[PDB]
Amino acid sequence: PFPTFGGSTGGWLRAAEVEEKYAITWTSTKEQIFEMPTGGAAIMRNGENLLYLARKEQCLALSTQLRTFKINDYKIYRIFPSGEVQYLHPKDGVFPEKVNPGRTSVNSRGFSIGKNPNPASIKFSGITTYES
Amino acid sequence: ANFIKPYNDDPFVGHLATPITSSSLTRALLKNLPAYRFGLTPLLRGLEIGLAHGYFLIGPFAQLGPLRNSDIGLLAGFLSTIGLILILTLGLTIYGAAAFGQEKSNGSELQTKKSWDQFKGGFFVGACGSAGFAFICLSSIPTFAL
Amino acid sequence: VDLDYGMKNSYVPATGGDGGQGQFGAQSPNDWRVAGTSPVGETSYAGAADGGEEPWFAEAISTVSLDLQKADETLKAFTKDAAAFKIEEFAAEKPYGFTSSDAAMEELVGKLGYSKFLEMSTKQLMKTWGT
Amino acid sequence: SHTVKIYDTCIGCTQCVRACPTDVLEMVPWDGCKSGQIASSPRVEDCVGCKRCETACPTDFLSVRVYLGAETTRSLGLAY
Amino acid sequence: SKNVQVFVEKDAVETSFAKWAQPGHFSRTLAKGPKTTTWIWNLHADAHDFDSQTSSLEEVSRKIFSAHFGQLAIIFLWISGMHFHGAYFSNYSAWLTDPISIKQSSQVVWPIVGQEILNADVGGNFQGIQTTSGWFQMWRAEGITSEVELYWTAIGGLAMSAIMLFAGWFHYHKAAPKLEWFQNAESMMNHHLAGLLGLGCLSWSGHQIHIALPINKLLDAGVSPQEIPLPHEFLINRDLMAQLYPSFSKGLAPFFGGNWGEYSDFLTFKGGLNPVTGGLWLSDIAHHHLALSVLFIIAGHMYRTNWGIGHNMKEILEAHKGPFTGEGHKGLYEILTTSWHAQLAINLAMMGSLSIIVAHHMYAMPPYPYLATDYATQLSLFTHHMWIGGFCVVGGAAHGAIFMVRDYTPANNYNNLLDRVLRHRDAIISHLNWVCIFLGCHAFGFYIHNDTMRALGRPQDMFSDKAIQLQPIFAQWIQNIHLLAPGTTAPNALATTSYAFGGDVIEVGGKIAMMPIKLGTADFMVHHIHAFTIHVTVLILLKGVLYARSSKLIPDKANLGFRFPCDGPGRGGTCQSSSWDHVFLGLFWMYNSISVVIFHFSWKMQSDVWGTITPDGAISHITGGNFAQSSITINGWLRDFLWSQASQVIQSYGSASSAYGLIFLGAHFIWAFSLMFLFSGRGYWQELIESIVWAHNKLNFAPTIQPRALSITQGRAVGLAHYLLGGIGTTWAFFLARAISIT
Amino acid sequence: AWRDEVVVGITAPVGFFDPLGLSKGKDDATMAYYREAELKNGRVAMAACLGWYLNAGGVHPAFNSELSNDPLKAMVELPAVGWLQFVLGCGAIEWLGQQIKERPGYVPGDLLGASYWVDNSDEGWVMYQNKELNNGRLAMLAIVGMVYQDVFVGDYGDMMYKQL
Ligand code: CLA
Ligand code: CLA
Ligand code: CLA
Ligand code: CLA
Ligand SMILES: CC1=C(/C=C/C(C)=C/C=C/C(C)=C/C=C/C=C(C)/C=C/C=C(C)/C=C/C2=C(C)CCCC2(C)C)C(C)(C)CCC1
Ligand SMILES: CC1=C(/C=C/C(C)=C/C=C/C(C)=C/C=C/C=C(C)/C=C/C=C(C)/C=C/C2=C(C)CCCC2(C)C)C(C)(C)CCC1
Repeated sequence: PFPTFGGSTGGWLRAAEVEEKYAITWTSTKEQIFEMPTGGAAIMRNGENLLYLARKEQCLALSTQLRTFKINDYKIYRIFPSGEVQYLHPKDGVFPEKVNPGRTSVNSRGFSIGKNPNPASIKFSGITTYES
Repeated sequence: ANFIKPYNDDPFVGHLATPITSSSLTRALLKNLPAYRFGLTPLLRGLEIGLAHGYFLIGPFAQLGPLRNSDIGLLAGFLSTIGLILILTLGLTIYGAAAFGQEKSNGSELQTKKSWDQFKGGFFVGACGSAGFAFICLSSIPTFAL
Repeated sequence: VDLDYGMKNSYVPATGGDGGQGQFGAQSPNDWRVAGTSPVGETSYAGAADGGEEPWFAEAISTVSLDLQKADETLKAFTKDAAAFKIEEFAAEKPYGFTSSDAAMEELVGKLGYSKFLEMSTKQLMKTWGT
Repeated sequence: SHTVKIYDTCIGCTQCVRACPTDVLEMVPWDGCKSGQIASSPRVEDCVGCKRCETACPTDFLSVRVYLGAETTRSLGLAY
Repeated sequence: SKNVQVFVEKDAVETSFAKWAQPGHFSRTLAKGPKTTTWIWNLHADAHDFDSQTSSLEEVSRKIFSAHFGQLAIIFLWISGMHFHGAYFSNYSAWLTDPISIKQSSQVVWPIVGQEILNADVGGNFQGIQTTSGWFQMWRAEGITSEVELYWTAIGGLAMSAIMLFAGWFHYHKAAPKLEWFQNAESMMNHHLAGLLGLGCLSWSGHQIHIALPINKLLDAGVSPQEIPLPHEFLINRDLMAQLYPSFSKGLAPFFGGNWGEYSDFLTFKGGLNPVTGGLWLSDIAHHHLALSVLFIIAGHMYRTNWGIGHNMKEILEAHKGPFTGEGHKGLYEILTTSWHAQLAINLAMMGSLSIIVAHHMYAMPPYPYLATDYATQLSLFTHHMWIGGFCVVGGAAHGAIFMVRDYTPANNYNNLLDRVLRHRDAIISHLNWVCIFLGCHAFGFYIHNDTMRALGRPQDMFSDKAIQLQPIFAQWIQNIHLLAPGTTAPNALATTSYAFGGDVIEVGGKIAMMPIKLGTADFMVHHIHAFTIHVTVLILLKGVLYARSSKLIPDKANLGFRFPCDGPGRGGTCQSSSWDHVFLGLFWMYNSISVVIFHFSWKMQSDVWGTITPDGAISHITGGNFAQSSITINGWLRDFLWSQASQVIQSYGSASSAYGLIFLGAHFIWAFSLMFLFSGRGYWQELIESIVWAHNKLNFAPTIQPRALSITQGRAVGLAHYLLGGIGTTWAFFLARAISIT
Repeated sequence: AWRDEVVVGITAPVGFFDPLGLSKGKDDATMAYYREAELKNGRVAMAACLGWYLNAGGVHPAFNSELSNDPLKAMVELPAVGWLQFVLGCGAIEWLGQQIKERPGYVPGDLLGASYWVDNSDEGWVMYQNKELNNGRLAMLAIVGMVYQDVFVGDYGDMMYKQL
C-alpha cells in the first residue's frame, strides 16, 4: 500500500534498522500529489497508504499536510528492531486538542510560576526548584 | 528509460540505485576487493590491504621529504613510511578495543575482537614489507630500453 | 503485545533534570552501537540482513516492517483501557435492556466500527444503543 | 528527557497542544478554569525542546514551562 | 482573437495623499497602529514585499512595472547631474587639450571650514576633487569637444527622468495593464532582443560612424578642439567625411549592392590598441556594434506571437528530456511565467555575472581613449563592477530560495528536474562540502607551508618558482594559442585581442598602458584560492535553496517561512536555520572572495604591468616585481602589500587626499561597531532597556510606543550591513589614495 | 536462436547483412562472441580515430609537444614505459570484464550493466545502441583507410574535406 514515489537520498538510515523506526497510515478518496518531509513529491493511492519515516516529527508533519487534504484517519506507530510495535497517535482515538473524559493530569503544579522554591533552599538535595 | 531507481525497490530508504552505485563494474570491483571478497581469512584480508597501501606510501616521502636530495633520501623515506604505518596500526588496535570489547565468540567475522586483531597484524606485516619492496625497486629503476 | 517492551529499556532516569521514561519509554531497548559492514557471506549487526553480493549496502535492506493485520492488534491493545472506561460510563447511565459490558462492546463496535466507538460520547452511544 | 510543567494559571485555550511538533501535550478535564480543561504533558519523552508551546501561551507568564535537561536521540532530533 | 493583445484597465487607483498620512497602509497588521518600536522597523522592511501585501498576481505585477519606471527616473537624474557637473564644475576643456598632464576633476567643495583643502590643484587653472569614474574618457570617445553639449545632454536627462516618472503614475493610476498582458514572454523577448538591443546597437553604430569616428581622428591627429568642425557639419557635408575616410564618396550604393568591402575604411578588424590614445580603435568598435545589431535583430524573430511562424518556449522545454532526468524541463515554463521571484533569481544572477565579466574584459582590452594610463580610473572601475556583481549574484540565490518557500508547488513539479534535484540534495551538498575542504586545505596549505619554511630558514623547500614549483601549464598554453591566433585561426585579424596574452608594450605618455601578463607559481596559488572562496559561497547559498522547505532537523521549515529567527533551543539548538540566514552567511564569504580578487588585481598590476618605460627599453614597474617572491607567503601580503601600499592613506593628512585618511579611519570604526550586533543577543539589550525605561518613568514620562530591542533577524542584518560598509569602505579609501599617487 | 532474437545491429540501409552467411550454423555462444568482438573492435577503433585526428591536427600538448604530428611516427618515439602501462592497464580492465561476463544475465557488450534498468523492449535504447554499432563499423573501416594513406600514400590528414 505504499504511495507512489521514485526514491530519494533523504530516506531512513541504519538507526531505523538497529535502534527504532516509525510508520504512518491513512486512507484517501482520490489519488493526489503531496510533498514528503524527506524531500520531493509523491502520489498517494486511492485507499490505504503506508509510509515509513525515521522520526516522529516527520510523521506528524505529514499529518498536518494530510489534514489539508481533509484526511483525519491517520495513525502513527513505532516499530522496534525486534518487530514490536507501539501505537502512538491518536493515542486514545481522540486527537489531543479535544478533551476526552478519562485522561488524567500529569506534571501539574498547583501554583503560579512565581511560587516555586528558592534554589538555595534545595541545595545539596539533587532535586530542582521546578521539581521541588 | 530510467537509469536511476529506488534502492532495493524500497522507495523510502535513503539511497538510490544509480549507475555509479549499482553497475556491473562497481559490483565486480567491490566484490573482489580484499575487504569484501569471499573466503579470505582475517589475516589474509589484512595482508592484502597492507601490501597495497605500503607500496604507494614510500613515494610521497622519498621524493618530497626533507632529505629528498640527500644520498640517503630513499632510506629516510622508508623510515618515514614505517613510522606512518605504526601510527595507523595504533589506530586499528584502539578501534578494535572500543568497537568490539574484550572477549569474543562468533569467530571468523571480521567484526569481532579476535578477527580484528588478526586483521591488524596482517596489515602491519604487509605494509612494512611492501614498503621494503618499494625500497628495493626504487633503488634501481629500469629504463626498459633495447 | 508487550506494552512495556519500550519501557523495559536500559535508560535510568537521573535525579533532577530528566523528564523520565514518560509514557512509551525514553529509549529503544536495543543499542544502536552496532558494527559496520562485513565481507560477503558474513553478518554483523546480529539479526542483520545478508547483503548478498552487495554487502556494502546491506544496511539499506529493510527487515523491520509493519504488518497491517498486526497493526490492528497493537491499536486494540494500546487502547484497551480507554475502551473500558468508555463502555463503563455507558453502562453506568442505565443502558436500555443492558446485558454484559463485553456484549455491549461487541454490539456497539459491530456498528460504528472501533475507531468511531472510541471517539463517541456516552450520549451518542446511548442514542446508538437505544435499539 | 526535558521537563514540561503546567501551572494553575492555565485557561484551557488548547493553543499549546495544537503547536507541539511531537504530540507531547494533551487536554485533560479540569474544574479550576471556566473552560473546564487543563493541559498535561503525558509524553515528555518525545519533547525536542522547541518551546513553541511556550510561545503560544496567552497567560501573563507562561502557564506551560519547558526546562531543558538530559538529552536523548529523540530529544536531540537525530534521524541518524 | 489574437494570441498577443493589449489589455489595460482605466482609472485603477485614485491619486490622493490620504494613504500617505496613514503609514503602514500596505499591511493589514501594521495598519492597526504602532504599539512598540518594532512597528517602525517592520514598516520599512515590508515596504516592497508586494507578495505579502496582496494575494493577486495582477496587482503585484502592476506595482512592479510602475516601480521600475521609478528606478529609471532616478537613474536618469543621476546621469543628468553628472553631465551638468561636468559642464559647470569641471576641467574637461583643458583636459581635452592636454589629456596626459591635466587631471580629471568634476567635483568642487565650498570654502567652508578648511574643507577647501580637499580642492586639489588638478590642473588647467582649476581646483577640485579628482574624480575616478571615467566620464572624461567616455565623452571624448563620443566626440563631445564642447561643454555646451554636456549641458544639453543634461537637460535631456532631466526631461527623460520626468517622462519616466509620469509613465509610472500613468501605468498604475490611469492605465494599468492586466495580468494577461504581462504574461507574454515570447512577445517580450522578441521585442527586447530586436528592439532594445538590436536597434539600440544599430543606432549607436550610426553615431559612432557619422559623429564619433571622424571627430576622434581629427583629435588624435592634433587638430585643436576648437578647430574641429561641429558634429552636424560632418553629417551634412559628405565631402568632409570623404577626406577622412575615403569611401563615403561612394555613398550607400556599395551597401545596397553586395560590395560591403568598400567600407573597409571605417569598418575594420584591426585588433590591438591605438598607439596614440591607448584605447581600442573606434573603427573596430563600430563594426562590433553593427555586427551585434544584426545578430540581435535576427534572434528577435525566433518566438511565435500572432503569425504562426516561430517557437513556443513551452514546447522546446518539454521536448528536452532524457534517460537520467525523468520528465526533464517540464513545468519550468509555468514557474517562470507565474513567479516573479524565480525570474528575478535567474536575471539577477546573470546580471551580476556580466558585471564581473565587464571588469575583466575592460582592463585587458581598454575601451576608452586615455583610460589605461589613468591607473586610478582603471582600479576604481574594476573594483566597482566586481562588487556590484558579487551582491547581485548572492541576491539571485536569495530570491531563488524565496521561490521555493513561497511559490513552489509539489503538484506542478512531479519527476521534473527540480523535483529530482530536491530528491538527492544530500548527495549534492555532501560532495560539495568535500570539494570545499579539499580545495581549502591544499590551496591555503601552500601558503602556510611556505611561511613556515621561510621562517625556519629553509627557503629551498618552499613552493616557489625557485624551488618546488607549481606552474599553471594549462593557462600558459591558452595564452600562446591566443597570441598566435592573429593570422592563423583568425586570419583576417591584424593583432591580438589583448596584449595581455602576448605582444609588445603599448606606452602612452611614458606610462605603460598594456603589457604581456605572465603566469607563474604565485598565479597558480592565487587562482586556486579564488576557486575555494567561490565554491564555499555556493555551498552556503545552494544549501539554503535546497533545504529551504524542509530538513531532517526541522521537517516543516516551509511553514515557518523564509525569514524566521530559529525554531528553538531544542534539538540541540536550531539557531540560524532559515534560508535567509544562509544568505546572511553567504554575503560574508562573498566579501572575502571579492576582496582577495581585487587585491590580486592591485598587486599584480602594480608589480608586473603598470609603470614607466624609458625612450629606450627600460621598464620600471610601480612596486618592482615583488609579486613573484612575496605573494607566496602570508607575511608577504601583510608587509609588501597592506603595510607598504598603505603609506599613502596614513600620510594623507594636510593634503587634498586627507579625506581618504579620515574615511579609512571611519570605516574601521564602523566595521568594529558591527561586531557588537553580530556577537550579542536581544536578551541582554532588552533587559538593559528596561532599566533605562525605569529612569524615564521615575521622572513621570515614558513613550507610549514602548521601546523594544531589535529583533533577532534585524540584529543580524544591522551587523552585516555595518560590517560590509566598513570593510568595503576601508579598501575604497586605501585604493583611491594609493592610486592617485601612483597615477 | 540468436538470429530469431537479435534486434540491435539490423538497420535500414541493408537490413540483416550476412552475404557470406558466416552466422548460419553458429550457436548462441559463438554468436555472442562475435557481437562482443564486433563492439570491442569498433569501440577501440572509434577511440583510435579520435586520437589520430587530434595528433594529426597538432593538438598533442604532452611532452612539450615534442612528439611528431604523424601519429605512426609518434608511437615509435614514445618510451616503452608508456606502452607497458597502456597494455597492463587495459589488461586489468579485461579481467574485470571477464568477471562481469560470468555473472548471470550478461548481455554481450554491456559492461555498465544497463540491463539492470533498461531492456531491448525500449526502442530508444535499441536505437542508441544501433548508433554506437553503426558509427563503430564505420570507424573500423576508417582507421584501416587512414593507416593506408599514412603508410603508402604518405599523408596523415584529411584528403577529402580539406578542400573546403
Ligand atoms: C580565518 C578564519 C576562518 C577560518 C580558518 C575558517 C575555516 C573554515 N570555514 Mg569559516 N568562517 C569564518 C572564519 C574562518 N573560517 C567567519 C568569520 C565566518 C563567519 C561568516 C565563517 C563562516 C563559515 C561558513 C558559513 C562556512 C565556513 C566554512 C569553513 C571551512 C571551509 C572548509 C575548508 O577549507 O577547510 C580547510 C580549513 C582550513 C582552516 C585550512 C587550513 C588548515 C591547514 C592549512 C590545512 C591542513 C591542516 C590539517 C587538516 C591538520 C593539521 C594537523 C595539525 C595542525 C594539528 C573551514 C573549516 C565552510 C564549511 O565548513 O564548509 C566546508 C562553511 O560552510 N565558514
Ligand atoms: C546624482 C545627483 C546629484 C548629486 C549627488 C549632486 C551633488 C552635488 N551637487 Mg548637484 N546637480 C544635479 C545632481 C546631483 N548633484 C543635477 C541634476 C543638477 C542640475 C539641476 C545639479 C546642479 C547643481 C548645482 C547648480 C550645484 C550643485 C552642487 C552640488 C554639490 C552640493 C550639493 C548641495 O546643494 O549641497 C547643499 C544641499 C542643499 C542646499 C539642499 C538643501 C537640503 C534639502 C533641503 C534637503 C531635502 C529636503 C527633504 C527631501 C524634504 C523631503 C520632503 C518630501 C516631499 C520628500 C554636491 C556635490 C553645488 C556645488 O557643487 O557648488 C559648488 C551647486 O552649486 N549641483
Ligand atoms: C533587482 C534587485 C532587487 C529587487 C527588485 C529586490 C526585491 C526584493 N527583495 Mg531583494 N535582494 C537583492 C536585490 C533585489 N531585491 C540583492 C542583490 C540581495 C542580496 C543582498 C537581496 C537580498 C534580499 C533579502 C535577504 C531579502 C530580500 C527581500 C526583497 C523583497 C522585499 C524588499 C524589502 O524589504 O524592501 C525594503 C527595502 C529595504 C529596507 C532596503 C533599504 C536599504 C537598506 C537600509 C540598506 C542601505 C544600504 C546603503 C546603500 C548604505 C548607505 C551608506 C551611507 C548611509 C553612508 C523584494 C521583493 C526580502 C523579502 O522578504 O523578500 C520577500 C528579504 O528578506 N532581498
Ligand atoms: C570485428 C569485426 C566484425 C565482426 C566480428 C562483426 C560481426 C557481426 N556483424 Mg558486422 N560489420 C563490421 C565488422 C564486424 N562485424 C563492419 C566493419 C561493418 C561495416 C561494413 C559491419 C556491418 C554489418 C552489418 C550491416 C550487419 C553486421 C552484422 C553482424 C552480425 C551478423 C553478421 C555476421 O555474423 O557476421 C559475421 C562476421 C564475422 C564473424 C567477422 C567478420 C569477418 C572478418 C572481419 C573477416 C574480414 C573480412 C574483411 C574484408 C577484412 C578486410 C577489412 C578491410 C581490410 C577491408 C555479427 C555479429 C549484422 C547484424 O548485426 O545482425 C545482427 C548486420 O546486419 N555487420
Ligand atoms: C587509476 C586507475 C587504475 C588504478 C590504479 C592504481 C590505484 C594502482 C595502484 C597500484 C598499487 C598500489 C600497487 C601495489 C603493489 C604492491 C606490491 C607489488 C607489493 C609487494 C610486496 C611484496 C612482493 C612482498 C613484501 C614482503 C612481505 C610481504 C613481508 C616480508 C618481506 C617481503 C619484502 C618479502 C587502473 C589502472 C586500475 C584503471 C584506471 C583507473
Ligand atoms: C545620450 C543621452 C540621451 C540620448 C540621446 C540620443 C540617443 C539621441 C539620439 C537619437 C537618435 C538619433 C535616434 C536615432 C534612431 C535611428 C534609427 C533607429 C534608425 C533606424 C533605421 C531604420 C528604421 C531602417 C529601416 C529600413 C531598413 C531596415 C532598410 C530598408 C529601409 C527601411 C527604412 C525599411 C538622452 C538625452 C535621451 C538622455 C541623456 C543621455
